[PDB]
Amino acid sequence: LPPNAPACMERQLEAARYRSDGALLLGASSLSGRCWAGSLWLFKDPCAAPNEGFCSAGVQTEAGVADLTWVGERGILVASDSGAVELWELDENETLIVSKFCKYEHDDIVSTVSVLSSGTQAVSGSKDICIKVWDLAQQVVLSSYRAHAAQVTCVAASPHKDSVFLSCSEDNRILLWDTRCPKPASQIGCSAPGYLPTSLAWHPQQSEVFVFGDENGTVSLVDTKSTSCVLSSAVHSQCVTGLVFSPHSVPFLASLSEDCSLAVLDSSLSELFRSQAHRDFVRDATWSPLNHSLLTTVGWDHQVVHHVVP
Amino acid sequence: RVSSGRDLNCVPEIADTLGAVAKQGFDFLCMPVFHPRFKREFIQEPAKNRPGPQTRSDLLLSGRDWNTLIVGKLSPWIRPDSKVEKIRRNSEAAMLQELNFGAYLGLPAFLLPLNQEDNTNLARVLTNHIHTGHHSSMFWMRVPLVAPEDLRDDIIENAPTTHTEEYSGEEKTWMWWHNFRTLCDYSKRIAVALEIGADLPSNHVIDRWLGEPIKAAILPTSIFLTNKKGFPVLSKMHQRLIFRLLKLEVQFIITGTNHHSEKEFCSYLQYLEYLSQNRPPPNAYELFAKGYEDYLQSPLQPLMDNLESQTYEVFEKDPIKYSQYQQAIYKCLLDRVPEEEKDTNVQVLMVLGAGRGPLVNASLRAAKQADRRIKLYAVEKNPNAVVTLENWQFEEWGSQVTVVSSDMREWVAPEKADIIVSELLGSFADNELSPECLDGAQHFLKDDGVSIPGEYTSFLAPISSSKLYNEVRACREKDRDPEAQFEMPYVVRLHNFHQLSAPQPCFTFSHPNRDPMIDNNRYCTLEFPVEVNTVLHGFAGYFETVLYQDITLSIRPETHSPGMFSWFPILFPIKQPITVREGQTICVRFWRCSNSKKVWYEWAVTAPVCSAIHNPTGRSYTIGL
Ligand SMILES: O=C(NC[C@H](O)CN1CCc2ccccc2C1)c1cc(NC2COC2)ncn1
Ligand SMILES: Nc1ncnc2c1ncn2[C@@H]1O[C@H](C[C@@H](N)CC[C@H](N)C(=O)O)[C@@H](O)[C@H]1O
Repeated sequence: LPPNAPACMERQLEAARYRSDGALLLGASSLSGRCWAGSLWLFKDPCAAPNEGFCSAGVQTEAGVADLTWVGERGILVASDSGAVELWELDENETLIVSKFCKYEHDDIVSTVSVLSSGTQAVSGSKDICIKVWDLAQQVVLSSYRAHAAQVTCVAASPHKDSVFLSCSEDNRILLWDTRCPKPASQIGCSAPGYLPTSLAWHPQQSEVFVFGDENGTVSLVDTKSTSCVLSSAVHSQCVTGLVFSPHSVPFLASLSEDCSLAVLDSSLSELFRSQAHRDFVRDATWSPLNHSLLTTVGWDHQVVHHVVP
Repeated sequence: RVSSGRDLNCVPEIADTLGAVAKQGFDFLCMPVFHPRFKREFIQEPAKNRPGPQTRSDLLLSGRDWNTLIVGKLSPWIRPDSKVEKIRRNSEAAMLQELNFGAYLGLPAFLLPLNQEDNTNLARVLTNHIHTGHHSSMFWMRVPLVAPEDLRDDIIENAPTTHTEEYSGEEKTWMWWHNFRTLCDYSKRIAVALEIGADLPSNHVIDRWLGEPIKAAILPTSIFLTNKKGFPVLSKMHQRLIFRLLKLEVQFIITGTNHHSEKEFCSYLQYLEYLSQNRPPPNAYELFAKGYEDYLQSPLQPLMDNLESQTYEVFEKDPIKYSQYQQAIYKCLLDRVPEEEKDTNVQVLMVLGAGRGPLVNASLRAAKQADRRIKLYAVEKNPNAVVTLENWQFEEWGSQVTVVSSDMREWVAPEKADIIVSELLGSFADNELSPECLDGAQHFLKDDGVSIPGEYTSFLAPISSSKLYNEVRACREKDRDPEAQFEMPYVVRLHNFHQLSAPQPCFTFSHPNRDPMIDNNRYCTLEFPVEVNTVLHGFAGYFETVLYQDITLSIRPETHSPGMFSWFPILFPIKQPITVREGQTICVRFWRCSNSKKVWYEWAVTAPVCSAIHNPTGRSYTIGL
């Protein structure tokens, strides 16, 4: 167990992300009991997680971790319960995790963060109904947008365009953003007003295709220019909380749900694989960079599961 | 000082957090009782069987702190009115669970949002909880002045923000509240936590809300401007609303994070304290009226009952009623006896209902001011007060005053009067039966005799108020008609109400009454132009009286005598609230009725819809003769 690393990892695993060199990032929250906090973990040995003794680094955050993402190769950007967005920067030895900035700009829990294509900016989404654009270098809010009418569920930067991102909210709107326009947002999809949208993944190749999951367990594939629902499937029995495309040439889609199961689908949304290895909510999926058939899930059951995918 | 709390949606350690906010100056704290992000499953496995604990422990605070310092918040994910069946069911179960936990803890209040139009299921579940077990807890419905949809930045290229004004649309928020509390049958446990936005809505809204049961006002830090010294303050218009809310006596809740890093948090609060101790101080009236806000007092029997010594004592302190009577007697004397006659002419004055003597003394002071000569009779039917009078007569007044212990309608006067003086008036002028009394007494006034007072007029205005509608509802008793409480007028210091139209005259009486055949019965139709959307809950009653010439008394708000606490307004409720729309006319009809034994009012609303005729036959209320 490394220096400045907590002895105990809070039960509720919120996020799991592989760096390009193969190491695994973990976010966790204490969602019950006396202390309602959170922590950040680095695992250069992916198979060792979630074991606190066999990690490379680790740190306590003041409050819970609602979302996180890698920033480049050493930065870790965090959406906190405290309303703060924070940046933690990895040690040069990569054995300490150190706070870089912690700005209290939202008025309620920050629920979602995404890093923009350039890696110099980021966008956050909150229950305070706002969406915010950050200069990571200068540690400030550049823009604050109140487009929505209910809490913001998810925000996802386009793979390649530094001013384009998707967002979705409990006001039933999926907004396509482009900050070059005087009126930055545009209402999309949901061709007939449907069930609330709960998760978003851009296509990693066709920068104009995305998928969205809804509260009723349906994953749908959208074309931006066509604006008709190209295909959809009832993949889950409950809310779809995350969608993650594989690094593959022909990319597979990992779908995760509050029904506690993981699914994997081809480009036409057909079921290829399904794991009920979890016994509580599945919260993140991350595809191995080193082995494109390995996939890692975390849940509130505190299980870190590694899947093999055809 | 102001009583205030911190809204928080993040609490890592309950003990530390409570301490920080305590130090900053807050009186209480609004916080989740379960972790806001901790979605629970109740039906399908395996998540149904998530090992506990479900939340943190009651042991973390003393019972006393739970009861006094904490307000619970419902979990933001609880959506009883979702379109998805599974979400509805889980939200029901979770809602029950969180409410049961607050009741278990003994929390004094618990916040739930109204943040959309449909809250039918939320209301149903809350109503079910209210009618299960025994607890006193308040429920604060968090509702905004301006709906979130109507506050959004105009930044969606293909969904513009429709800039053309909707008179109705901008009141959608009040209709959310109104539907909700209607489904819940006006439960006295369901109050409003009103959220103020950066852009205040149009004025028209704010007026109504102030008739509603507002227990708290929520101020987000983001609505605060920042001054010369970099401190948080509020716009002139936000100050107005704050001052209204203070007059109402709500609790203030600061929500959101610190948007002025250069200062401590308590700076927001310091500003509220600032505005508070910067109100105009209590005027003479408001000092005496201070404990009486919206307190209903049931009808008095002026003839059949006798006033208590302490009742006379409190009213004898009126700073204006007596000096106004002194002046009226002063003017009348001068006019009745010219200068050359100032010693040949001794005027006969009769105080009819002399109580413990203040109008006898006022009479004497009026003569020793006009330099004229008077003989006084003091008539009083309350034999207990007659005790005070007769001791006054022996120790002080001497033979100038003749105390008579009887009813003025019964007394055989030894001689006729130049002037009869009386103060027999109720809040609705004639509801202590001043007419009947002076009618029966007038036979002993001289043919050119003056009556002080000379006349009085009653006034009515329609009003809106859930708080008062509930107060009345709560006056149901065993062993009488279950709706009798709605069929009688109450004297009340109306406070949490909205006046829907300007007062209009109702009944008028003149004294003496040289009507060939005297008839005190009355029927009057009133038409009240209303210019907001609202709910009619009853009619405020007021009066005005001419004592003599320009010397008057009034509780009509427009012409209210200064400092005169002696009469509060009266309230005539209606059995059923009636919806009124902007532009509509309220038509009410009042009758004064009587027989040889008693006098009563009956009333009915006939536009925009009819009510039941109230109090037919005097079945629920009469005043005995
Ligand atoms: O309007 C009220 N009662 C209706 C009665 O006709 C008032 N008159 C007023 C003059 C008077 C004088 C002597 C004896 C009795 C009375 C009763 C009322 C006002 C109030 N004022 C508070 C006492 O301190 C302010 N409290 C409770 N009731
Ligand atoms: N019909 C009546 N005959 C004689 N006394 C009456 C009659 N009706 C009411 N009173 C008395 O008139 C008084 C009315 C009071 N509001 C006035 C009290 C006193 N004059 C004062 O102004 O302080 C009460 O003390 C009643 O008991």
